Amino acid sequence: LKYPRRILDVYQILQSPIITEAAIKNIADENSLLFTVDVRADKKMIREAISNFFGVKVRKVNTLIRPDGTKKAYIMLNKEYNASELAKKIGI
Amino acid sequence: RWERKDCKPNSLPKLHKRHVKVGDTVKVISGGEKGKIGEISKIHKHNSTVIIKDLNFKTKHVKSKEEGEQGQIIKIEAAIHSSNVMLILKEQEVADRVGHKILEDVRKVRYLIKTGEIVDTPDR
Amino acid sequence: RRICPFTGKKSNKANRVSHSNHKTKRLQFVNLQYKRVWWEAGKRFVKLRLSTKALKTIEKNGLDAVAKKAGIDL
Amino acid sequence: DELKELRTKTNEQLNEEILQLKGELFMLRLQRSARENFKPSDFGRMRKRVARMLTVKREREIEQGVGKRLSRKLDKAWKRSIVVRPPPSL
RNA sequence: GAGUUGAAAAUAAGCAGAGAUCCGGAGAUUCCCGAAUAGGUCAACCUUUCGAACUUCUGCUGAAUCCAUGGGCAGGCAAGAGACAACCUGGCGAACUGAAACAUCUUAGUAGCCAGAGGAAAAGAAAGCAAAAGCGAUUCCCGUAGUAGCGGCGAGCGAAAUGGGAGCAGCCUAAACCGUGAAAACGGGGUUGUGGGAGAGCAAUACAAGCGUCGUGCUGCUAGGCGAAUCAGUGGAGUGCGGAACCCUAGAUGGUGAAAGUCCAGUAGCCGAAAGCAUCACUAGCUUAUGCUCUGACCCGAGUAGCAUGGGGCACGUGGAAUCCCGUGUGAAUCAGCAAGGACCACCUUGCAAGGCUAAAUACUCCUGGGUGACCGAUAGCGAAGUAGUACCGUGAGGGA
RNA sequence: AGUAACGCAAACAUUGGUGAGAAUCCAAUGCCCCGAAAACCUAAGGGUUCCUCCGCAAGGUUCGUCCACGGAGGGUGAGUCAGGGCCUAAGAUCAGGCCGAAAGGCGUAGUCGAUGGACAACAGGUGAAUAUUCCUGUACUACCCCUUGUUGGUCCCGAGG
RNA sequence: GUAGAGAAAAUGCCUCGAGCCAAUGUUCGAGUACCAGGCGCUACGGCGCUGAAGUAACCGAUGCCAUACUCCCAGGAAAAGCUCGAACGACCUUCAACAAAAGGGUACCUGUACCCGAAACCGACACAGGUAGGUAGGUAGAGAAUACCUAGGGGCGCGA
Repeated sequence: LKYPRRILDVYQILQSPIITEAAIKNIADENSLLFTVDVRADKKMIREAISNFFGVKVRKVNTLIRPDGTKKAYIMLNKEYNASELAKKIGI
Repeated sequence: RWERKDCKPNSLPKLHKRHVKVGDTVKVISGGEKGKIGEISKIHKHNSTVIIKDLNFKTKHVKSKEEGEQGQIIKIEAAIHSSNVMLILKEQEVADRVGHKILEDVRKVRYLIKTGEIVDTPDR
Repeated sequence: RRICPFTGKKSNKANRVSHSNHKTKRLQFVNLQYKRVWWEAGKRFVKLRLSTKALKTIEKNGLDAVAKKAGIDL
Repeated sequence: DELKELRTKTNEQLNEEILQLKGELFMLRLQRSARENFKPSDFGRMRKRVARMLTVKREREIEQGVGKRLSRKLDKAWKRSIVVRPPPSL
């Protein structure tokens, strides 16, 4: 059997995007975009929940904790997909 | 103002049982604005107070805008207590108490205890 | 513990008295000594920690009824 | 507004509808973050309806007759394999 | 039965006279830590073969060792762990103090510490008190009584019996004997005291009472419902005052601009439960079971009682020191007996230890639901009427507004 | 009592700017100080003090337009760096085992336990707050797939290191 | 290579190998980078285009070789990773397992700000005190003392 490290309610593993101006800097400059996830999350569970719900090959998943408690995730997509054409569809 | 906040048994506020519904014609019994009829507008169950139309006059001053313009003076009603009002039928002009008649169907309706008509309004 | 499993003999809280009636505590306890007694239902020695009164039972009454009186044999 | 249809639907379409309403709830989180015009009441009855769905599913766990910890092992034995899928509203 | 999405306003959208919000009964979820329990852990995390780990129970396989034991594997809604203010029981157990010092003694078997357990616990059904008269398990209260005593006869400690009340309830088991098995057990019998039981024989049948998933019964509780009777004048406001009326099976209370029988919520009274719990009363049913005569043989709880010692505790400090329980060592008798009646002996009286279980009266408050208060009113009353065991201090125990 | 003091005797001065208000905030020019630091980075600790804007009620031993202060928002990106997914020392906990009024004491296997042993990334740029972490270049680890052979392989055990 | 119960190892015997070891070094990485300068506007805070030489020698490290040698007694951790290997023991077996050769794919949690010879840590203070470790420029000097300075950072939060 292929167990994950922790079973963590995968339709709630992502919470909200970040709409700061530096996030748009990461879109136009990095082909990346910014999500807010819960602390109980992975570079294997978030990375699977982007290539399925969105339909995009994700390059890397750079995560960090934020001292108010919640977790911040810079997800960088592949070169084949612009983050600007996939972020205006959501509302960025 | 902690001396006047709502009491909360099991996180929900204790709501009072009263005798005035919306759309009723109340009379002010004693306090202040004595002896004038009126509809009620908005209801406040925790204070047991009721705001009624076009009688209680509280001329309040409001800073209107954020640009500092026109600063309007708005004349707004306040809360008179629910024990200071009675109900009124427009056929017999007399302020009367309440009563709960159980009619032929299952429903139980209000009743002016001195006259013979029903306070209770249908679905419209 | 300083108890015998067969007969429930424990220590005795019993003061000692000098000539001028001074009393210390002197916890007084039984001679429950190490032995290794033969067992007829297995024809073999068991290693036990027996008080001497319990020794007089297992030689007088036999080890079977004493060990079933305590409840334990293995 | 009575939800009479939930005790009519079988367990597979029940569970698939749970996953669809959770996905629509995540779309309501994206539309709430996007500041597009949204209904917060739908954000209420979405999760509030998934509560109804899991009460009916858990009653169906009850009338077979199994333990609470067997429902823990069965439920967590199911939650480990949920491939994410977007809702059919496109 | 009419508005709601807590405090807590505002804003955006809802939910609702095919009955929302809310209340009550029974259920569901309950991330992570914490008995914490898959393993580790620096609690609320990490690693995961996603696991009730360990002990106990059941089942299989069954080491040194033949039977065993240990181990391993498995099952299991799976019994225990952990928490609990005070009371209760069991064990360790002081010292300051009092004696005008202090060691015997007291404080004190109190505090404290550990363990356990219930709404009560312990004890409890006479090997008992008593005195020639009598009582009939245990517990608690008043009393005897500050008496008899005990005590460097100092300081102090201090019963018990007779009497009066609360509450009452008594039952299972071993042995002698029959039957099955190598014992060990099992099934019948018997469990009592101015003695029974076993063995042998004769009679004789049903009155009364005890226990109880199960469901109809009753009241009570956890939501509630109806519920009597007035206006007007007065300096902000009237419930107060003055004038006119009424209710009362309701004049308890709280509020309402201001103090209320007639304004509201209510109250007196009458009602009301789908669901759960509790109270006693039914029920298929299990049970208790009887009387006489002969028979001193057989039995009536053994390393036990007693004794020599070392003690402890009974108010009794080793004293004439009995009763009760233990440490070492010795070590009985079965009813024609044994133990107690304050060393001990003789007679009489009383009871039958060395096997267990029991409700009530009883002690207390972390509390809960009612009713009160010659109790407080922000230096008071709980430490705490707001963030209260909070800010703050300490490494921590802890202190603390 | 409006008294001592205002926390080294490195030392500031002027011109402009901002404002209602400037010895103190900013900018420039000189002057002066540390320079095995009074420089830069990381271990510990602290916990948001870091950055933009706003404010000057309290704090700053003066003032203040400034602030490690108050309010709102943001910021900490790792296969390679440091720990864990590896290992053990001191030490701790110790299954069974011995002991002990209780609690627990001793002690073996085992398991934790870095201050050590093992293991793979450097240079330039970006940037109000991040850089061996983000971008670009060249690399290196640990597994899978793609081609040749092998029927045995993994772990425990024996040894070198 | 053998020999003994002897797979590896260890010990004993025999044989082949004159070289070996490691900092440093040349090239690629690596220049259509960086860089002095000039060229055009200032929100005058900087951006924009172009770009020369980029070598040699003397000193010389407390850094490497280097757990390299010499000397001494006071005699200098453990286990895993790694490498080699028979029997015994548990499991899986053929397109399964093992060992490589190029080429692609994949990349586990926590810490990452800021102060850290301190105004933010510890001394109740924005306290003349304390705090492990790393980098060690020039001149005069034996020197990490000292005196003055580059980089970088300040003028010590009352003044007259």
